[PDB]
Amino acid sequence: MTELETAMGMIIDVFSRYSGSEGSTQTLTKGELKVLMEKELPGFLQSGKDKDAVDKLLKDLDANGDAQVDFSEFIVFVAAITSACHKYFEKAGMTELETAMGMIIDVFSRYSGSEGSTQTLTKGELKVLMEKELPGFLDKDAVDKLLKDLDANGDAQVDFSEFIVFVAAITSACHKYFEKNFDAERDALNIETAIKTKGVDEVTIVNILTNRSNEQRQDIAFAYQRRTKKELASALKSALSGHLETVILGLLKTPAQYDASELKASMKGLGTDEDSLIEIICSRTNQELQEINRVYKEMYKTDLEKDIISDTSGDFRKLMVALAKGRRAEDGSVIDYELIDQDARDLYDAGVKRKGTDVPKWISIMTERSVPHLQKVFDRYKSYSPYDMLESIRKEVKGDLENAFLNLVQCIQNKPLYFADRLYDSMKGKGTRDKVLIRIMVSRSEVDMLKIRSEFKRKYGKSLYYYIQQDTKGDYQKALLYLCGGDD
Amino acid sequence: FSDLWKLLPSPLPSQAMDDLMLSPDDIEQWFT
Ligand SMILES: [Ca+2]
Ligand SMILES: [Ca+2]
Ligand SMILES: [Ca+2]
Ligand SMILES: [Ca+2]
Ligand SMILES: [Ca+2]
Ligand SMILES: [Ca+2]
Ligand SMILES: [Ca+2]
Ligand SMILES: [Ca+2]
Ligand SMILES: [Ca+2]
Repeated sequence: MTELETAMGMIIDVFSRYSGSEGSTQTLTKGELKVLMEKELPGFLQSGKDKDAVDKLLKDLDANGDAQVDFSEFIVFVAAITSACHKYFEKAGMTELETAMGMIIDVFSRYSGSEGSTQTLTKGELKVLMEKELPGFLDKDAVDKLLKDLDANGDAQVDFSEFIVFVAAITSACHKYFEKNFDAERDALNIETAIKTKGVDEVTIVNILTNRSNEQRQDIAFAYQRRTKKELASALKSALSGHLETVILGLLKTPAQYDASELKASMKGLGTDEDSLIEIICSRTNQELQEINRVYKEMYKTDLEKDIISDTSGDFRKLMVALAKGRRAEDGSVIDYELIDQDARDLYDAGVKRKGTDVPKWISIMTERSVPHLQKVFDRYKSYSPYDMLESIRKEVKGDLENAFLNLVQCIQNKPLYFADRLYDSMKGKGTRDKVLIRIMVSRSEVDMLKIRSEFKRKYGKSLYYYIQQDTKGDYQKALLYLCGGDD
Repeated sequence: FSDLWKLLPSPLPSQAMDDLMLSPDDIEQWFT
């Protein structure tokens, strides 16, 4: 590694070391920030002057207002300190973090030249610095574009402020690309402590439980039961309230248990919550649905299919039953062109081409064929029809059957975008559709949350993190934010 | 990092850094 590469890796490693001690590996908590400051920048925080120093520092660095310091905020802080130190050394004529900052300063000064009383890089100096310290980063004159991109004041040079801003940007890009020891007994002890603390320490409960995998939460529940002789979920049900309770109790169930309880809740009592039933049944895969069927009958002493049959009717019932069987053809990864064309033509003949609809044909095709096959089928279907599959569904059917078909085609085409749209709908208006938001954040945090976030940011222009921040507050908000995993 | 540069494709946080207003006076106070 080059000296500059080594310094960047050192800054990343410092952040990683301190961010992993509690909560998320992606941010620093206030306590983590105080520890980092004491060990890596001793004396900068003048604690002893005031014991509130870290609160002020956190407020100063917390650009997005979530009471944590992610890597973007941390790296802009490190760059500001390094630039100030460069100017201080200029005007005047060791921990790991301090070492990395000093290394960046030394690297700049080893390629820089005198200009006025400052040290700057011309284009050629910048060229050689890039080729020797960041090999592979650099068009015939890509160094000129790099110069113009960094030259903020437009004086045809790169001073240290512009350089350190560039270094911060590329270190941040490396960390985010990397984004894109566990012990159950210790977790259980700390959770019991947080539960028995007067008033309940919900912050610790969230910090731990929303930053473990489902399997690790099962381990923690077993360790808690063995330590306490009481069930973790009952203790937390007693200790918590409201939406935070909903979130935590959902996280404590296995994926299949959670989906099964949500389906039962969608059918238990008068009427039906068709939106929830449709979301779960159309979005879940073969393996997920088979596990749901087993666990559902375990938990409720009846078949999920029998509950669906009892709660629904007509073609909507037919579609839901067929989908809930969870025996769609698996991705064969061998393309059946003849069947793609025949399925497309059948879908057209059954719907837009004729008066009425051959709904059983639609159901057979869209529940039995594999997902890649059906993606190709929808593209081919367009060749026959002036309306794509979704608009065809809107023109052909209505009510719960139409809703089910629309959701199903969306999950076949782009399931992350489906969930991004559902989340946006759950938050966009007044109040929150907390049931939907919680169910999606809990059920997809470990599945495709990165892709959901990417589609959400692409379509709506701000992050899923941001919308959660605006719609929810308190420990509930912080739990949902940890389940999202990061801003953008 | 050599091969990672092709993998990435990243904005410049110049205003965020300026807003912190860290000056050599701060570093002087820190260095005692
Ligand atoms: Ca953390
Ligand atoms: Ca923050
Ligand atoms: Ca300049
Ligand atoms: Ca409390
Ligand atoms: Ca309660
Ligand atoms: Ca019912
Ligand atoms: Ca209903
Ligand atoms: Ca028709
Ligand atoms: Ca709202």
